[PDB]
Amino acid sequence: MDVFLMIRRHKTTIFTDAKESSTVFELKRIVEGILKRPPDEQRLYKDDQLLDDGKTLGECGFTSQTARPQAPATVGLAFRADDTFEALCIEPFSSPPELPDVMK
Amino acid sequence: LSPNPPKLTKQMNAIIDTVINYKDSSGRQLSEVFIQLPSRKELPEYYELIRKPVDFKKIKERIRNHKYRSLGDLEKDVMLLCHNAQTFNLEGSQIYEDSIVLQSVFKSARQKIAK
Amino acid sequence: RPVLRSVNSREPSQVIFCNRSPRVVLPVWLNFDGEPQPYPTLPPGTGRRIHSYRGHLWLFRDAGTHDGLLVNQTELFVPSLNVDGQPIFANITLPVYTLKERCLQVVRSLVKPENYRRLDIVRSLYEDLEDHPNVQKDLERLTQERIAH
Amino acid sequence: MYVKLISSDGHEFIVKREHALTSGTIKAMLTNEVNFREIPSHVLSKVCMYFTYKVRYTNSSTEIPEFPIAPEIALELLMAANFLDC
Ligand SMILES: Cc1ncsc1-c1ccc(CNC(=O)[C@@H]2C[C@@H](O)CN2C(=O)[C@@H](NC(=O)C2(F)CC2)C(C)(C)C)c(OCCOc2ccc(CN3CCN(c4cc(-c5ccccc5O)nnc4N)CC3)cc2)c1
Ligand code: NA
Ligand code: NA
Ligand code: NA
Ligand code: NA
Repeated sequence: MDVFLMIRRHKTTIFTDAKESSTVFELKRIVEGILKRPPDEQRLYKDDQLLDDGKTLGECGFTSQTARPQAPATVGLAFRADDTFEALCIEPFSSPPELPDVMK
Repeated sequence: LSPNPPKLTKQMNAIIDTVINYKDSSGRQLSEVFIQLPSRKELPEYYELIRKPVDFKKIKERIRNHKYRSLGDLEKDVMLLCHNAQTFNLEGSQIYEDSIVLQSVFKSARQKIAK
Repeated sequence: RPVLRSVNSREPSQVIFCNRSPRVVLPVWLNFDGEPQPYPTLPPGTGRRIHSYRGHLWLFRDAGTHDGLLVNQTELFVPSLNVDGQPIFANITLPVYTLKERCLQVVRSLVKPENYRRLDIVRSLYEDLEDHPNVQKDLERLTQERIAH
Repeated sequence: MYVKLISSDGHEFIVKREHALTSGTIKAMLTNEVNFREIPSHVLSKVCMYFTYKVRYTNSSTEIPEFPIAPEIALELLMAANFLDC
């Protein structure tokens, strides 16, 4: 059944769902619908490892247990420009402040 | 209202003590909830239904004050307590099932202490 | 006699209370006058077959915080008569809290009430933190909903 | 179908319109881009996760899990939620 993702590149984050049984290529088609870049202009990653197009999201390690609506899994996205793929670059989010004394 | 003989009051008290002190196989005192009626303010519904309310406090008092003239008169008040609890809390309640076991413990205690 | 009360049906009804929340649950019975009564608590994942009566009104809270919970996707639970000795099942879950309410629950859980006004937050949120969830609040809301059939 | 939410540090969040409309504030401000000068990325991402959670579990029959909040984002997330009316 359903897996819940953040697809992240530079300072862009797409919130989407897909099926465990759906393929890395079908995820690139979801991205193409949103960011108008074709699959052959995309590399998707899990923790720095390149995802093959023919593999299922479940086969890549995206399960109902590791990719939840309230805690979605991260997919890295790198685009092609001038026939060269950029390095995968995900800008961190901001850091929270020091935990106040009254919250222990 | 003159005193019962000592041996009859000794019988009555030892029967009721057995019923009151009885614990089941889980280790729970079944009498606990039956010691004292709730008040007419706590639970008016009990008094709209039950014409002759009675608890183990009142039954121990009726022993002290020689109002029961036979082991038989004692049984009737205990069966009445158990039937009132059965009438109010219907079949399927723990308290209905508890009252059934206590009827049995009473008859069992009176069978031993009338020997 | 209030709108939200148990009726004195004297018609027995077997019910299964099942806690499918990660909270300790406090079952709450509304008596014949609408006054909520606390019943023994259910640890997470536990269930119990309990005796109730037709037309008896129930609701369910976090035993520690009085955060409101659902039963069969609504707030009130009322048994029918059992059909052919089948017990009625009451599935007790988390609702989907608003994010605001869920944030109040977490801050309340991490901060002693004296220290609420020592947090570096929009001041209107001090009142929200102190307005602790409770049965009487929700009872009045559910009553207003019923007034509009 | 999708709208862009921009945090104070310039992170863009592309979420389903239906999910964003969970926020009373967002629902009013809707065009399809929304700039938040005062909500930072570590808060806005968590808000987006709440949107996913809400649409998924609202009126479900499956068991509902707890929405988790780290102690360190709780105060900011409260103020976001209070401003966003969700
Ligand atoms: C284990 C568990 N984990 C999660 S939840 C739970 C659980 C669930 C149910 C239950 C039990 N079920 C209920 O309480 C049901 C739920 C609701 O439907 C109301 N309800 C009744 O039973 C009511 N009854 C009715 O409407 C009738 F009976 C048909 C008319 C009523 C409350 C009015 C009783 C449970 O049990 C734990 C303990 O719960 C209690 C403990 C003490 C009290 C306070 N009072 C009550 C009166 N009471 C009595 C004394 C005598 C008596 C004394 C002396 C001589 C003679 C006598 O007859 N008789 N009857 C009494 N009822 C003494 C105690 C209430 C509840 C746990
Ligand atoms: Na009685
Ligand atoms: Na009743
Ligand atoms: Na019953
Ligand atoms: Na929730």
